[PDB]
Amino acid sequence: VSQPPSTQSTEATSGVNSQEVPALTAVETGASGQAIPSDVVETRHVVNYKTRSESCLESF
Amino acid sequence: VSQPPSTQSTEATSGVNSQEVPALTAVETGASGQAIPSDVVETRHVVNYKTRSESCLESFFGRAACVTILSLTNSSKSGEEKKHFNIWNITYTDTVQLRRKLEFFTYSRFDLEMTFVFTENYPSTASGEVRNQVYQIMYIPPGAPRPSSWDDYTWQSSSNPSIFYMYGNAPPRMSIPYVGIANAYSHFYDGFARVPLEGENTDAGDTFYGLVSINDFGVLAVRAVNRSNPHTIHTSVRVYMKPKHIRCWCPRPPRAVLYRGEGVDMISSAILPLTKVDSITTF
Amino acid sequence: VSQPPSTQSTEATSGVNSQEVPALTAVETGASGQAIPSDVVETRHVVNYKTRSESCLESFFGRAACVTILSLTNSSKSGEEKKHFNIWNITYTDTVQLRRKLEFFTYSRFDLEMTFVFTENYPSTASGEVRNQVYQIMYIPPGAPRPSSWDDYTWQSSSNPSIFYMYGNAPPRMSIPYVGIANAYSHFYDGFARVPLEGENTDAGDTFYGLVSINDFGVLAVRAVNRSNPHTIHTSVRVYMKPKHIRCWCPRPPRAVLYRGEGVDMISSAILPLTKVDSITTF
Amino acid sequence: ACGYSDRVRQITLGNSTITTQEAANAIVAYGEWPTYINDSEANPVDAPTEPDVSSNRFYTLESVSWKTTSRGWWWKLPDCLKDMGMFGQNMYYHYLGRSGYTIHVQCNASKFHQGALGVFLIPEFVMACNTESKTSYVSYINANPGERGGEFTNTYNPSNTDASEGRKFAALDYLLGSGVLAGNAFVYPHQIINLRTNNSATIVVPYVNSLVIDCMAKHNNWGIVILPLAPLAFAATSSPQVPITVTIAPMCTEFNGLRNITVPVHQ
Amino acid sequence: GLPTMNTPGSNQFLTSDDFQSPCALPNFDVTPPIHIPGEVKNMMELAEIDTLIPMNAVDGKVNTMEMYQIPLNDNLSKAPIFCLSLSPASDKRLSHTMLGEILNYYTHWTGSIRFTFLFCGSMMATGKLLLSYSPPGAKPPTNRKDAMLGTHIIWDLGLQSSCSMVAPWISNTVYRRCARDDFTEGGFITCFYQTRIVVPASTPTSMFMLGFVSACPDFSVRLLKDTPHISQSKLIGRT
Amino acid sequence: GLPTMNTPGSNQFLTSDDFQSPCALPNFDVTPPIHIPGEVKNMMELAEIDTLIPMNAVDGKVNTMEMYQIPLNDNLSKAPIFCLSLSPASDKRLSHTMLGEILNYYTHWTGSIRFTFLFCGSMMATGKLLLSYSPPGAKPPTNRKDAMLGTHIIWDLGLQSSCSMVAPWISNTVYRRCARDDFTEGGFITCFYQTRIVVPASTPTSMFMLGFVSACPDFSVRLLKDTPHISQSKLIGRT
Amino acid sequence: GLPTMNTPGSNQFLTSDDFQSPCALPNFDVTPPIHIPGEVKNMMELAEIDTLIPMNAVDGKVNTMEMYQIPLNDNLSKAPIFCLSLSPASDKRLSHTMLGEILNYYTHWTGSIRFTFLFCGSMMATGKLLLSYSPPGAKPPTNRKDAMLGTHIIWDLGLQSSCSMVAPWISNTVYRRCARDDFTEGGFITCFYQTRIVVPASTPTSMFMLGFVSACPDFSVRLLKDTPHISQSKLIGRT
Amino acid sequence: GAQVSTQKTGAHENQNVAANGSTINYTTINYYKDSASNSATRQDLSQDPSKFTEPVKDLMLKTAPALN
Amino acid sequence: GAQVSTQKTGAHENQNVAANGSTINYTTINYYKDSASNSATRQDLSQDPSKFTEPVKDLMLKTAPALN
Amino acid sequence: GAQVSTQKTGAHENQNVAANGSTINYTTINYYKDSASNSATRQDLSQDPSKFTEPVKDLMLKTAPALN
Ligand SMILES: CCCCCCCCCCCCCC(=O)O
Ligand SMILES: CCCCCCCCCCCCCC(=O)O
Ligand SMILES: *C(=O)CCCCCCCCCCCCC
Ligand SMILES: *C(=O)CCCCCCCCCCCCC
Ligand SMILES: *C(=O)CCCCCCCCCCCCC
Ligand SMILES: [Ca+2]
Ligand SMILES: [Ca+2]
Ligand SMILES: [Ca+2]
Repeated sequence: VSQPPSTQSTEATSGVNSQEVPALTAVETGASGQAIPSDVVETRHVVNYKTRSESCLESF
Repeated sequence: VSQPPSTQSTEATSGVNSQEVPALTAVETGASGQAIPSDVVETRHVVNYKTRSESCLESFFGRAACVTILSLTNSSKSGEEKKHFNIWNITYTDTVQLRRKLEFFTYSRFDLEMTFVFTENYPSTASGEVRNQVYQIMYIPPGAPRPSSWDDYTWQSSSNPSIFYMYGNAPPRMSIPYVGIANAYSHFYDGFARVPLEGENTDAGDTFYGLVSINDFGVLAVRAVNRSNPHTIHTSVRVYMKPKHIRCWCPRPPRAVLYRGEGVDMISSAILPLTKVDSITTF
Repeated sequence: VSQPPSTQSTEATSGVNSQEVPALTAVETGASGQAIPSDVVETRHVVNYKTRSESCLESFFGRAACVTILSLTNSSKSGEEKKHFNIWNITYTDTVQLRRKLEFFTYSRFDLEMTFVFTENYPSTASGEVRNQVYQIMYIPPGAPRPSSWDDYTWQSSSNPSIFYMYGNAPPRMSIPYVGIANAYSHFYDGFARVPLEGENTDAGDTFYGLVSINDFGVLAVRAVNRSNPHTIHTSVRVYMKPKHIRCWCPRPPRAVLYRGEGVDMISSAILPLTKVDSITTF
Repeated sequence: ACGYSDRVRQITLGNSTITTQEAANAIVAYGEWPTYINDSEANPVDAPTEPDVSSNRFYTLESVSWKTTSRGWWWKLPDCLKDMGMFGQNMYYHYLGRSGYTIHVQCNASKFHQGALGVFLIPEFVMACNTESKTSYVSYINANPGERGGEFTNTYNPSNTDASEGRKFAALDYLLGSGVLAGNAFVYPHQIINLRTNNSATIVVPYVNSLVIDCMAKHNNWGIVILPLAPLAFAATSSPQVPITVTIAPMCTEFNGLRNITVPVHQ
Repeated sequence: GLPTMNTPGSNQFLTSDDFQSPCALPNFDVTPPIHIPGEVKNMMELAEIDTLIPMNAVDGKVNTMEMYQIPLNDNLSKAPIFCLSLSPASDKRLSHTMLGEILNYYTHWTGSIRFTFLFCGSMMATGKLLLSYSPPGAKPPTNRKDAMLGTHIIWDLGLQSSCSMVAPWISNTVYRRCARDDFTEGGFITCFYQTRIVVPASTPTSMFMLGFVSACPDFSVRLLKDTPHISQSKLIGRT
Repeated sequence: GLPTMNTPGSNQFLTSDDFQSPCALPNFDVTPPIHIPGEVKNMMELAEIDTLIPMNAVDGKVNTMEMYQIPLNDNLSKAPIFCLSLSPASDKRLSHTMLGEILNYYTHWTGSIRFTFLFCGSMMATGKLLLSYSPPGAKPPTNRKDAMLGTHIIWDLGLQSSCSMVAPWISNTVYRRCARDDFTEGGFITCFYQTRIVVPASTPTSMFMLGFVSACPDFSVRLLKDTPHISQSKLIGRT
Repeated sequence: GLPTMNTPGSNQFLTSDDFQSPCALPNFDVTPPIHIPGEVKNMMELAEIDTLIPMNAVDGKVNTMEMYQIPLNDNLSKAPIFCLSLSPASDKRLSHTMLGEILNYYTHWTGSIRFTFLFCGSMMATGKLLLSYSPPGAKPPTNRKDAMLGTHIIWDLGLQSSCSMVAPWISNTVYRRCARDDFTEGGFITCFYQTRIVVPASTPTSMFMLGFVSACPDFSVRLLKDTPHISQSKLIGRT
Repeated sequence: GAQVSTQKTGAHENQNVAANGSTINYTTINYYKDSASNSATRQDLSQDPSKFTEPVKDLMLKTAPALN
Repeated sequence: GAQVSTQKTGAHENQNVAANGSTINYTTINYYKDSASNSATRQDLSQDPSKFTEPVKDLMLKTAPALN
Repeated sequence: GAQVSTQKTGAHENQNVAANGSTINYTTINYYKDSASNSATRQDLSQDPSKFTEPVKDLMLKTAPALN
């Protein structure tokens, strides 16, 4: 018995006022944008069970 | 090895003369009556083995009920091309038997077993020759392109799930997961598909109210894959649904009057469920 | 590994001259005669291996017997709609073979194996074309709504158990539990469906007497699911019953005369089972 | 106990308090009490807003009147509160809202009156439209009356022509305006205010839906209906009248998706 | 090829079969289930819920709320306040109660039925009724001195509004047919006045009582059948 | 798909098959079984029960109670009191006894047959009869001096009313055909007077004796066949 | 022959079945596999890649590189720099982005969407924009004082060229339909000026910014459907 | 979940003894959830002819006077 | 990977006790990768009629005054 | 030679945990000598979005200046 890998869950976060700016970047590098909810707004804790089980090339 | 739970047995009891009155209550509380034989009369001891084994939702919904009947005609005559196929909207409101049962609960959740029965016949006196028919049932989910003609590119089904039946063979059947985009299937819906804002019709909403305005499972595009023959042939395909691995919530009263449309709607024509009884004292 | 019980073997015996007389008895007691070879003549030793393995009720009732033959006609002519279907009343009295056997016992209890055989043919010279037929057998228990036309809402079978046969395929068959609402199936019934009280007809009862007046297993509503074709087609469906997992109580003599109706009733026409024999001394 | 009567009872939420010296217990819908969304059941990922006292209190709706002619009344949650103080503000400023409530129906008379109100709390209370020319034909405006709520009648006269009479519920009392005999409306959490017995009705209800949190401005989870199972009656006049008041209190309210405020169509 | 041989029933479609069918939507990541209030596991659970009986579905009263209201008054009679035949799915009046509607989806039924009545008169009105269930077999109880000879309970109107009278499952067969049948007779539930409702000065002299029916925990139903209670116009088509 | 290959018999319907068929009524809570007096496990049990033989199914006597009554009297003759051919399912007289009726549902039979007679004369009447079974092969016993040369028993009428005479299974083949056949000959059961029934003053000079037949515990029957003993008019139809 | 019995679905051809079929080319020595750069395991991997949005697919701009270029300038307005409706597979503009194209092969979708913008003005140009996602339900944000009341981020143009604004998955249903539907409303992504792009002496007074969209790691899509985005003329034949 | 059992001695079979070889074993695997669907119940050769041939109260033995 | 289970007591079956013989066992082997394809879920006779017949807050016991 | 495996959590199934009961097991027995004949390869949810969303040489972490 095993557990299929789920898509990133949302860990609860809050305010901020640091010199750490996840919002800004420089896509010139060729790297896509990385930010996620947590980086920008205050989030709640969410346990994600859903899986990209159907986007697997074999399923696609 | 295990023993299925039986319905309450009757333990022997006798007289009484206490201040304990199981007979009286106050249903105002909202609680149903609870008394049982023992509380009211002198009972004997009875070992009950019987079980509500058949009232289990899974048993109660354990049948392949017919939900709709589609028709289509493979003809070689002028305007008989649009007849060469048909598109059915997935739902259980097309009939009333299964619908009423599910309608016993506000919400439900289950897997589905589709079963199809094909029955072809000859329309007019064009009672001639036609080779054996091969049908195709293509499931077209919301958003997928729909067939224009009985044979436009759409019937490739590179992604849409399609069955291919060879008339005369066992009734094709297949299973479907609980696909609802909700945590459960909603059977009723006291709401509108969207919120009409300040500056709009004083009637806005009348178009998008009711479960029907939000629910959507796609459609079944049926057709015969054979080409048109001399003589025209008519086929009738019947869809059967059996909800399995089910569970439901919030019980509601059964549909008491005839069904009008897909919503609750009644028709002044038939809204007298009951029947006149001679007298209140007529056994 | 085990050894099936064999029928009494013969142990060797010889002469005798005692006050022990196994030969004489007094059947007035109600006890049958008991003597056996050993008691009367000089016997040899014989090891019997044979077994009444085939007289076991389960073997004796182990056959799919034909109980009835239903007819129906899928026609496109004026009054051939009521012909497009048929309703059969569940019972084994429609024939006499199986009936007589069961009739050997007062009560019985068993599971049932239904098997159906379809046979279609052409009536008149309407020997033309008709696609393949798909039939439906719907079991309509007592209380369930019955079909008005060969195609009114009832054939949805959201709860009624229905078979769907595709003529040409193996004879559809299915199993049924012991459904009796009694602890056993009653084969005879020396009573009336209800008690006629003081102020009633001096004949009351003549209508509701006999097992037939209380027994009820519902009906089989058969039909062809295809629509009407040019040429009319006639089908005959034969019902086969095999009681399995059986057990019976209280033996009774076999039906000796022809059967009239569903009850015991005889017909003055045929009530001479036996046959004249020349003389009482005619070998 | 020190005489802890099943009849006497107090209820408190926020800065509001109900009391009643003649109630008949209280019922908790389907046996479950209001709860919040658990990290394992959550859906919206933004940090929710939980108003607590500011909105989870006792809001009292405009009383109605029980007449020998009265046929029944109905309301919709959260609808019939969309204008109730702070609760409303939160309700409208957020896309998604979740809540359960404590319903308290009041109606005192005198030991000389007769009458029995069946207070039912029906989930997903969808009623038929009044026009056999269309289906599910009801305007938002009519579907969502608010503090006023609707009323039941005992007649069904659809306006297939007049399209402004079709766009409204066909509140047929003996069928709950749903097409089901009201006689079985008891398979829903309920209480009965039988005047000779009690004068209050308390029904606590938990959020109910095929989802954890939903969009309140579009959907009314519950529907409150009151039908006189026993007609009001007074020895004196043949036109007796008694007030029926409805006080609702939301509980465990939380919202997600904050933006500009929602202001629906109105007249 | 593994030597096989087809048997009867081969290829048929029995709407009550329970088989494994391939899935048209492979690897479908179902939707995470969550807890929903009031789930239900068995139809019989609902059958235990107290529903209202249309005791008085008389002309002018039928198909109207008024049918659920049983007539009661100040005067003293010796007449049945009502009469009901014990046939949960048959009787025009019972067949439509939640209990009835459910029984109507099955062929057989067993168990005890719970008849609960709620007197809705004025607090000031007193009185003693007499509810009774007389098992089948004899002259139906028209008068009190006959109903009193069977299973009964003398209900005294008082602070305790409601009062139940149970119909102890007394039958010859172990299961009763849902459809109306003489063999499976149910019996007679009637009502009378033990004394007479009495009211005082300025007190509504006439009122009602509500009658509810529900099933007891020893109740079970079997043999799933379709229900007669709903109709449907043969569906259109498209031909 | 598991590679399979159909074989002869595939799809056929043999009325004597014993296979598993799906159940149309799933989860049916059967009815609790209870103990019922006199159950039966095997048809042969019944075959051991003593039934009455229509020994005297002569013209004017056939198909009437009178046929079961064997004639006996005061006079002294040397004539067979009766003559029966041993063919349980064939003989017009035996074929209809319980033993016979049963044998008639099968093709073969083996075992010993028990012929038991009950003299019903007056207590006061004496007499000594002689019952006999002569296995096939020779001139059928017309007189006593011939029947006496085979298997026999001299029954003395007395307090013990009944008396049995057994037909020891003596056959060449191990099983005998139920239908009438010469190869499977049974033999001859006759009766005579050893002396002569004697009655005294004022005593019924003529009476009877009842003849019963049953199977012995070494008896068995095989090969289920349909019975000829019942007919049925080709059923109507509806066409 | 092992007694078997065919069941519904027998012999059908479901394009989504997953069965074992015999191999037409037995013992085929496949070609030795080698490592190839950039393999892919799941379509969702691609859905996370930052693609360009045709924000400005206005007349004269559509179907041309110019459509990917969002207009920006020196002047100070209070007007939306753009307005997009959150419907990944629906919206004419989004439906064609890598994210969109993929979503379009499925029926449902869930997750957070990442909107990343790259200001391409001159190094010398300053300015502060305001990106915002307002979940559905109210008057669409036409002005800034309304967009600012929802989820937003004040992006300051500077050395860090790009800036992302995330659309936190906020929905009522757990999955949204890919096709355009009112029930499954997405919300409104707009943009405004916090201040105003400011340039100095000899500095291009008008420029653009590129808008990209990608999916976040909590994003998933389900229910494989065919895509509308491609057509094909009914194939010829040969008849 | 299969249950093996002894077959019915055939033509050229074990001396009636049905105790010779595993070549007389047949396998059985019930496939349905409902007992009713099962094959014929196992052959039961038990029997009590006496409830019919001798249901007399006081028991009498062959060798004795039926009427004492 | 097969799972054996108890059948549903039939006609001439184990005293209701469903505890008599392996002759009441049926075998099950799921053939598909998707649960949805499986037979009806096992019969579950659990039940809590109270969430409907007695969802009252303070609990009342038969023998007592429903309204105290 | 059969190999049992876990099914794909269905409708009324194990809490997503796919760790509840053997009732979620499906059996597999390859019948052909050629692998090509086998069913779909087992669902593999592994993934490395980075070879596409971040194939940058020097690694940069969110919280830092993308361009230092
Ligand atoms: C190849 C056949 C595909 C059939 C797809 C059917 C989609 C299932 C939707 C669910 C319908 C029943 C749910 C409900 O309305 O309560
Ligand atoms: C789909 C086919 C359903 C057939 C239902 C048949 C009901 C069985 C009743 C029992 C009939 C034989 C019992 C008897 O009369 O002794
Ligand atoms: C006990 O049953 C263990 C032996 C299993 C051998 C496999 C038999 C073939 C499958 C039986 C039918 C299963 C139906 C789901
Ligand atoms: C557990 O499954 C071990 C028992 C295996 C018995 C064989 C059953 C027949 C094959 C099952 C279907 C396999 C499909 C590839
Ligand atoms: C491992 O395979 C042991 C289990 C075997 C169970 C029998 C499965 C049915 C036969 C498989 C196909 C064989 C083809 C020659
Ligand atoms: Ca996770
Ligand atoms: Ca019990
Ligand atoms: Ca022996």
